[PDB]
Amino acid sequence: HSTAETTLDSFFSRAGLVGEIDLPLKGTTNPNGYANWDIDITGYAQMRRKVELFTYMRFDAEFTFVACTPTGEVVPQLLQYMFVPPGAPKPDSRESLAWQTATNPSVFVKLSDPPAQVSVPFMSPASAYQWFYDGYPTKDLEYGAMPNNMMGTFSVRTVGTSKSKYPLVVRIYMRMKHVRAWIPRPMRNQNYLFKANPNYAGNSIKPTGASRTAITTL
Amino acid sequence: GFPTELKPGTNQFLTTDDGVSAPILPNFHPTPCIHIPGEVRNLLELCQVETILEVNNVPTNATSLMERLRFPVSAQAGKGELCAVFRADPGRNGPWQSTLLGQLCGYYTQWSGSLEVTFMFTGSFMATGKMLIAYTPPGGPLPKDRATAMLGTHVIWDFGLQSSVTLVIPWISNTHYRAHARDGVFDYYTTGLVSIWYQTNYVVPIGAPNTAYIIALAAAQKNFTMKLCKDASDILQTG
Amino acid sequence: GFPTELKPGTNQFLTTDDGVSAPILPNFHPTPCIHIPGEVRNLLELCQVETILEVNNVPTNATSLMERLRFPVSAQAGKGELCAVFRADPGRNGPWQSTLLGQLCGYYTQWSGSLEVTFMFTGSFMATGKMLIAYTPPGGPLPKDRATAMLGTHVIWDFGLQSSVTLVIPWISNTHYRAHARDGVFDYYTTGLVSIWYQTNYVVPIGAPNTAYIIALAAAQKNFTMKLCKDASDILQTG
Amino acid sequence: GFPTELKPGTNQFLTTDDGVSAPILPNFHPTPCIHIPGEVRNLLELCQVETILEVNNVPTNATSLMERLRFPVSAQAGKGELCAVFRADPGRNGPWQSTLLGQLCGYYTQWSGSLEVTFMFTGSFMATGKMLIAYTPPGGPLPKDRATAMLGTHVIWDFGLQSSVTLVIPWISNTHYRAHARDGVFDYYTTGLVSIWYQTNYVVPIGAPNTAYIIALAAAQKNFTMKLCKDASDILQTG
Ligand code: NA
Ligand code: NA
Ligand code: NA
Repeated sequence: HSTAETTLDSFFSRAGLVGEIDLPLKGTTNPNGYANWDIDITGYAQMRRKVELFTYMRFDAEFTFVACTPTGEVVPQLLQYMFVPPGAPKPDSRESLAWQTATNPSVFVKLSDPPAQVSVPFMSPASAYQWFYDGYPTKDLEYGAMPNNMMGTFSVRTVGTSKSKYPLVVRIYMRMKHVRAWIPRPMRNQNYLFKANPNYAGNSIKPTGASRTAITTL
Repeated sequence: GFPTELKPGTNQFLTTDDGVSAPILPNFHPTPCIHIPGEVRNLLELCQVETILEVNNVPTNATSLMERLRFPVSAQAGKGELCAVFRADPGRNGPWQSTLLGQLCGYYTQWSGSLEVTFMFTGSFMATGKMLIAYTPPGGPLPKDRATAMLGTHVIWDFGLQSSVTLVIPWISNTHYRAHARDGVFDYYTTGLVSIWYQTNYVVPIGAPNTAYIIALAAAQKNFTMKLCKDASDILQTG
Repeated sequence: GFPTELKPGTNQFLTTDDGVSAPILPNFHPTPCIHIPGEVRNLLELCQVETILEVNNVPTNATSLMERLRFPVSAQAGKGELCAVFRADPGRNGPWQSTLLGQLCGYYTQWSGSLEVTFMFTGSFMATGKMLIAYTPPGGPLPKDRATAMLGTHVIWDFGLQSSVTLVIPWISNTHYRAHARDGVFDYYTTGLVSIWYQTNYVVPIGAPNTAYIIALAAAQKNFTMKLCKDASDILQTG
Repeated sequence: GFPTELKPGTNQFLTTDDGVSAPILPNFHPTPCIHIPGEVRNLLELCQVETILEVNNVPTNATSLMERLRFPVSAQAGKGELCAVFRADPGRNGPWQSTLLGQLCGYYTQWSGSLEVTFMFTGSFMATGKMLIAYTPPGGPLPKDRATAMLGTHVIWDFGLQSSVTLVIPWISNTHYRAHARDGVFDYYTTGLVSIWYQTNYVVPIGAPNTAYIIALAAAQKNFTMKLCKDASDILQTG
């Protein structure tokens, strides 16, 4: 008789893996002991199609940082997770004064301490985030870009002046909370090609679902 | 201080724990919400909205995809012929896959309730005739002929008199658990069948087309529900 | 003891957590506060206080810096000439940088409200004439001439009749987000423009100077607000 | 924060701690319970239900196992002969092992209360005679003969008059602790004895069988109880 599992909050609950920061010792990848992850809810594969069932959405997010080495080993390392809110300058070096700017909330935590966790509010200057924007921000390459959807950035790094003794990995999990949505729309039925637009492979336009031999044979 | 004992579970991170965490920007005041028309609060609202049922899920040719949205009835057909047939299986592969209802069932594991399918005849105004739409409950097998189909639950639809007609699937329940290959699914078995038969031949006067199409719309009834969230999709965000 | 489970976030140090901590000197009794005149409780108070707007932010020569605080009007100019022009952009580089309002916007990320600019004519008492001060809303482009400027929002200012006049910028909003180079800023676009034109020529009798200066004062209105603290400055404590 | 001191026991996992733990599926709503007939709420209910007492726990031959469910009385026997005998020891090896009561005692360590044993004569209707059923309290030894057995607690049962008769074991208590070999058990000693004697000979007319069987049913009374759960069994789930 109950219907709680079909509420928007239920449909969008749970903490999913949205980001993975690699901090290798030797390597081509993130060579400066730091990394800048712009917040992307699309990080969880499955999310894009789900949020896109609606046109406008509003919500908060709880971020959880699970860090360890690539073998899942736990080591005595101090880390810094800095949230640089939209409009703020991200660090460009392991020695950027941004890491020290007070207005960028930072959490300092040990890899041994349990996962760090914080809450990020609805950041948009608009009344709601919107996955679709039929327009251009004051043929073009700016079509469909709603910028007022920036949630901020998380700058990760080991603490200290000298490189860390250990190879690390920080997994970022995000739980959406206090969800509200408007204007439902048809559910994506063609594979995605680009993060920013609805472009679809015009050669490979597949039917929404499975087919059969004849309409009279089950 | 105050005496405490940490209990098992201490320090764990459960992806589904819905606790509370420290606010990053305590002084920040989010822009206020205004009123936006069309808020949805429960997916079941969408489930109750009729969408096109691709009963004719046959052509795959890219330029013929639009044909899946409608099946035909024609003069050529003789009284009694089976026109089309499909099962009431929202969550499984097939025609319902085109319906928003079928798509949403894909985000859940179990479900049940009544369904509704509306058939819209889009032939000429001058065209007339009768079709027999029949529902064969689960277990029951597709009727050998019109005659026997008539003995069961059915509707004689005169598209001369009314242009639309709605059939009600009394009940479907995707609850029986299965463990086939090595992958455990929660499948129906409650496949009731909807069969459409020509009761009369398609009648038309000179100047009217000899082929018309029927569009099928479907949705779940108000007593419909879904359980166990299950994120699954082939369409995922790209690299 | 009492059953407890430590939750994620345990042991973390969040620079913005405003919890409570153990007092170092529990018995110390801080000298009491007395009444000091002029307490400020909200920066917005300062934002509403008029300060000089360096409309004439042109000379950089150290000994001419004081000239930026005032722009001139002269006999030489002919009726209709454009006198000066500036945009209503408190937070961006330019004239507002001299205003305390502009400086405070620098400690925030977003803001909006009405503004106010007061123009003070400081020429001779014997001098007379008319200036047309015009506001062109955002999007609108600087008026080709006085004539067209007159078609919009404007004030005919007779510095013969009144020595000061105040213009109201109805609304500015630095909210639209941008992501240019690789540095994401939250810029205006809501640059309304204030253009000042000579309506009449500068009239003066024998013995009165042929050049006078106007001082511009500006401030935000009461409906003004700011969001998202952002510490930023080129002027920092030295080594 | 709030001052706390972790106490010993912190972080331990006690298999019998009945605390509360985080729910894996917080939104899941379990299908509702409906009414099923026959709910049991306390094992003692089952303990009070009579089951067959294998007084005749002698034959082991697979095809004779059913014979343990009943003992005989026959013409051949002479007045006074001892028919059968058994002790009131629900939890120990022997006849009670067949009873559901005995089996349940096996899941506990201590117990006490009154018992009840009903004897059902299943011979011919035409058969008649008298049996003396006697209870010898704990300590007391099996009576030398019918005569002395009669001096104690007893019932003269005329299976000519009534087909069933019930004896009540006033009290058994498996509480006295023992430490024999090196394995410490909690055994009876409260073995009261039930002896059945032929009071008269088995009387029958021509055409009636000369052997009849008695079925013994037993159960605990309402004042029965059990303590200290003890999981033990030879029958365990296989590899
Ligand atoms: Na928490
Ligand atoms: Na503290
Ligand atoms: Na304790």
